[PDB]
Amino acid sequence: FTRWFMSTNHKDIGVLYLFTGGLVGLISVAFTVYMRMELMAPGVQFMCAEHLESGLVKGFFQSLWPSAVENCTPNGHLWNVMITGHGILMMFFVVIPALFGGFGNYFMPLHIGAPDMAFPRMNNLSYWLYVAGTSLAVASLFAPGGNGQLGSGIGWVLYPPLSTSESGYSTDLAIFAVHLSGASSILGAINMITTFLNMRAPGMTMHKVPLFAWSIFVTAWLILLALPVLAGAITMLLTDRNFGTTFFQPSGGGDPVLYQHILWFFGHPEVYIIVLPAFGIVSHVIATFAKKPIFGYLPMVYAMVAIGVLGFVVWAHHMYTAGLSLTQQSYFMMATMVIAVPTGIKIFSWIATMWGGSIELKTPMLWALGFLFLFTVGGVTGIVLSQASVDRYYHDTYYVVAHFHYVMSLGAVFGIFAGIYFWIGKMSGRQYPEWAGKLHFWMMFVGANLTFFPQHFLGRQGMPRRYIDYPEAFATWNFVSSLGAFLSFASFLFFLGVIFYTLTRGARVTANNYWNEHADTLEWTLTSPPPEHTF
Amino acid sequence: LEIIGRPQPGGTGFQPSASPVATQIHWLDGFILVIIAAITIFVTLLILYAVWRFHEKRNKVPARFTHNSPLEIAWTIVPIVILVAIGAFSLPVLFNQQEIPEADVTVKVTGYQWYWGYEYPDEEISFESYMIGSPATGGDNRMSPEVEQQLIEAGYSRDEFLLATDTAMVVPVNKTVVVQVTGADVIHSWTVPAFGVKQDAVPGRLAQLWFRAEREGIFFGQCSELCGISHAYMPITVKVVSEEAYAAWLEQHHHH
Ligand code: HEA
Ligand code: HEA
Ligand SMILES: CCCCCCCCCCO[C@@H]1O[C@H](CO)[C@@H](O[C@H]2O[C@H](CO)[C@@H](O)[C@H](O)[C@H]2O)[C@H](O)[C@H]1O
Ligand SMILES: CCCCCCCCCCO[C@@H]1O[C@H](CO)[C@@H](O[C@H]2O[C@H](CO)[C@@H](O)[C@H](O)[C@H]2O)[C@H](O)[C@H]1O
Ligand SMILES: CCCCCCCCCCO[C@@H]1O[C@H](CO)[C@@H](O[C@H]2O[C@H](CO)[C@@H](O)[C@H](O)[C@H]2O)[C@H](O)[C@H]1O
Ligand SMILES: CCCCCCCCCCO[C@@H]1O[C@H](CO)[C@@H](O[C@H]2O[C@H](CO)[C@@H](O)[C@H](O)[C@H]2O)[C@H](O)[C@H]1O
Ligand SMILES: CCCCCCCCCCCCC
Ligand SMILES: CCCCCCCCCCCCC
Ligand SMILES: CCCCCCCCCCCCC
Ligand SMILES: CCCCCCCCCCCCC
Ligand SMILES: [Ca+2]
Ligand SMILES: [Cu+2]
Ligand SMILES: [Cu+2]
Ligand SMILES: [Cu+2]
Ligand SMILES: [Mg+2]
Ligand SMILES: [O-]
Repeated sequence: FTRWFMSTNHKDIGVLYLFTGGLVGLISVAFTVYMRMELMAPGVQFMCAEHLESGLVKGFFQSLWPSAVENCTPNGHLWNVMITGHGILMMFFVVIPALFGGFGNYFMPLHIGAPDMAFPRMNNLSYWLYVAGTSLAVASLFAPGGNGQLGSGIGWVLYPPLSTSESGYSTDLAIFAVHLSGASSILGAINMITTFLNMRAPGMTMHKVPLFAWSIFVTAWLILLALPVLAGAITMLLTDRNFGTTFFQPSGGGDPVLYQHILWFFGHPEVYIIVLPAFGIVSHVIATFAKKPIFGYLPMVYAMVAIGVLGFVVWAHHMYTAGLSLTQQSYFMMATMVIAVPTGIKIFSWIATMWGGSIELKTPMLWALGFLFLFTVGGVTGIVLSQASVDRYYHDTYYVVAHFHYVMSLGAVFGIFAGIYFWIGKMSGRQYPEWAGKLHFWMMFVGANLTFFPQHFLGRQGMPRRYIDYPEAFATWNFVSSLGAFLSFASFLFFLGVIFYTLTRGARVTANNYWNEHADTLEWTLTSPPPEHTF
Repeated sequence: LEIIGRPQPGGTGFQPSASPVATQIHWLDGFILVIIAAITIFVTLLILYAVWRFHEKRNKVPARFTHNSPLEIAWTIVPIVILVAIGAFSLPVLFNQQEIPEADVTVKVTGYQWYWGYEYPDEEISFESYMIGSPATGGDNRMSPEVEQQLIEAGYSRDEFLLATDTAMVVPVNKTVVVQVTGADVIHSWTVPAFGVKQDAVPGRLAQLWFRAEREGIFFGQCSELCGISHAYMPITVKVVSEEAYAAWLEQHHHH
């Protein structure tokens, strides 16, 4: 009933992370729908200052209906708040909780034959810190913030002096949210590493561990280095705002650019923390539905280790226009390019896995194959951006937006969906209906490409990031992008419907392994769902 | 003057180049685009072929291989070579961009919430530059009859709303302009797509960029670091004019 939340079992914690990540994801996606309503056409029609003089509730409902421009005073602060909320929720409160907190907690112990995490009580606390962080993030949207309004309009990376001069305490609430997220992540990482190292089953040697378990292990190490650095960066923002320090304020001999070095030291590793567990899921899924063992097991592990390590020495590719010396720029450009090599090894090995196989195009496999194509499109755009000389033009334009949505919303998220369809039978004892899984895939596939591919054009034409409104010439591709986002949203609501149907009246799962023998890890050896106590 | 540096309806390419640096960006990005279009077409065709060829109906018994040394070597070395190639063309372009030459004209630019301040230290000229339609010009950041009229009066049209400012940075063609950029309050970013330039305006730091405009005209940029409520409403207008018209503009500003 209500002891779902006081449970210390890795399977229950994993389910709670998945559901919660899903719900926050819905909230953050709803924000992007409203964003794309405003970007659908030039001129501001929705985010009108006039809506501020109503109730909180009435104002909300009025802001969902378009006004004529002559009746709509543009409210840039609300745009900035929405965007900041969207980003913070995704990067801290959705995708890592789903992959790492969710599938990680559920499946890693199963994959290594551990009965539970090393410290189950710590694991339960991990979850509550995530919920507390989320609540603070959400509350920040309703707290006194910038420009005498509610909410922080400062961007998900909180650059000073903008972030340190924003009025109200909304920004302080956001900083505390992020601290709580980091704490949740660190506790999780402690558990994953200890469990992985100590609690493997007899015979389960380091080079017998499934790739998903490896992806979680490597990810956990990245969290231990990256998240403490972030805790430092944002604490310094907090003291600049409230306790008289001057770390980032030039009047006291501070330097705003220093914040950027510290923040991006976390900020790059953050994206590899997002995508590594998705690499792990893709390996399991492609092996299963190709009916063929994963190609190059050892290079797959070492490629993940290499990506992880390299992800710590590239941060200033986020700072090419911020005053970096030509030497710094040249170094970070070359260091970044190297990442394409181990990543390329993983993409080719996934294709090599399919080669000579017996391919079954079930829903999980569709997500995996979409991932290969779409993550490649995003990764290759990331290589464009590593070239400082071209980044001169693209930096803080929609080309960057297109990059990161291809790798995240058409990459990591495709990994999340692959995992859901792959494992829902195993976790619930009910099977999803196949035709609906495929329909979800195609609607999302068409919609997300329509949303983001045109943003490459917008960036090339010079459309800046974080703008409520834009010159009339950007109209066409913004319109197409918005229609794509509306279709993607329809696909997500349909997905939630598919999940609801599955858990409520989906076909009863009868087999331990309802896939095939090439799903050869320990979870497929157990009942569906597994016993409360396994191993 | 011709309006050259601006987005065009339905555009999918870069803004027109009006500098040798912007020309270099177009070439380098063009070269890399061909490469990455090839990589992704390649990858995509391999996927679709493998799904067609090895579909469970057509290949009933799966192979079990997990190694292929020649191919594994090839698919490591080729990416390495592709990247070294890109590096070899990209680093010169980078060096050209970031090595600041000797200035014919020096402009110091300051970012403010939410407008730009310009100073010409050789000429003892300074002025501020606000979006036409901002509160400074009587507006509230949206189109209106009054805003359209002001755009007309300044030599623009309603199509340039959100790009055109009340005053412009004017410079002579075919001269080396060095711009020194800083921020007064928060970080802003100064940019002109047609020139292939962008540099953050950071409080407490003075950073430099250069361009040499190769044709006369009007070229727009927009502030490129989120800086608060009117981030979307503090753009950049550069007018590139003849050497004689530039001197005329200078004399117009001279106080006797
Ligand atoms: C999952 C999340 C994720 C991932 C995995 C990546 C992966 C990569 N990222 Fe991305 N990125 C983001 C999320 C992500 N990024 C976000 C959120 C931002 C914006 C932050 C902000 O400002 O808000 C950003 C911004 C960003 C920038 C800054 C742009 C700017 O602000 O101006 C840069 C610059 O170098 C960059 C580069 C790269 C590169 C080179 C990779 C590489 O890892 C890609 C490697 C993959 C491939 C290259 C494809 C597969 C390889 C092959 C098929 C082999 C053959 C290929 C070649 C020879 C090229 N990213
Ligand atoms: C995981 C990361 C993620 C994801 C999934 C998305 C999803 C989307 N984003 Fe996101 N976006 C960011 C991260 C992400 N975004 C970040 C970090 C920024 C920068 C913020 C800043 O500037 O400070 C940004 C900025 C940003 C902008 C630019 C704002 C600006 O510059 O002013 C836009 C514009 O259209 C946009 C649109 C969208 C849309 C339409 C979607 C979606 O509607 C696309 C469709 C996808 C779906 C419908 C499915 C989503 C599924 C999940 C999220 C999984 C949920 C979990 C479970 C099911 C377990 N985003
Ligand atoms: C948008 C988010 C998407 C998330 C999708 C993933 C959903 C997975 C949820 C599965 O939840 C499971 O539900 C079972 C019920 O179906 C539970 O068994 C429970 O119910 C059984 C009866 O059916 C009993 O025998 C068990 O003791 C009792 O634990 C089981 O423990 C629980 O983990
Ligand atoms: C807010 C978002 C809005 C999105 C709305 C999405 C609309 C969904 C279309 C409904 O039509 C369905 O099509 C299925 C596929 O054709 C049918 O399955 C039928 O056909 C399948 C054959 O592929 C079989 O597997 C099934 O058993 C059989 O029920 C199903 O009955 C039918 O209702
Ligand atoms: C915004 C909310 C969006 C809501 C979208 C929800 C989508 C979920 C639809 C599930 O569709 C079900 O699929 C089953 C599996 O295909 C069908 O079983 C049908 O097919 C089976 C398999 O052949 C038969 O055994 C059954 O008797 C026959 O009813 C069933 O009819 C159909 O309703
Ligand atoms: C860079 C782009 C990435 C593209 C990805 C596509 C990869 C496809 C190439 C794989 O080629 C196959 O590899 C097998 C393993 O090397 C060979 O089997 C050979 O070696 C096996 C290993 O024992 C034997 O079982 C076989 O009989 C013998 O034919 C087989 O001939 C060859 O066609
Ligand atoms: C001029 C009348 C056009 C009607 C616009 C309808 C907009 C509906 C948006 C509501 C959807 C909420 C996400
Ligand atoms: C099993 C036959 C159903 C038809 C499948 C359509 C082709 C799927 C292509 C997969 C590539 C996804 C990017
Ligand atoms: C010129 C006014 C255009 C506004 C049209 C409103 C369309 C909103 C559709 C929202 C779709 C939400 C799913
Ligand atoms: C392989 C993915 C790269 C996506 C970039 C698309 C840009 C295409 C625009 C071409 C216009 C050239 C003038
Ligand atoms: Ca609009
Ligand atoms: Cu990065
Ligand atoms: Cu600004
Ligand atoms: Cu700005
Ligand atoms: Mg920037
Ligand atoms: O990144």
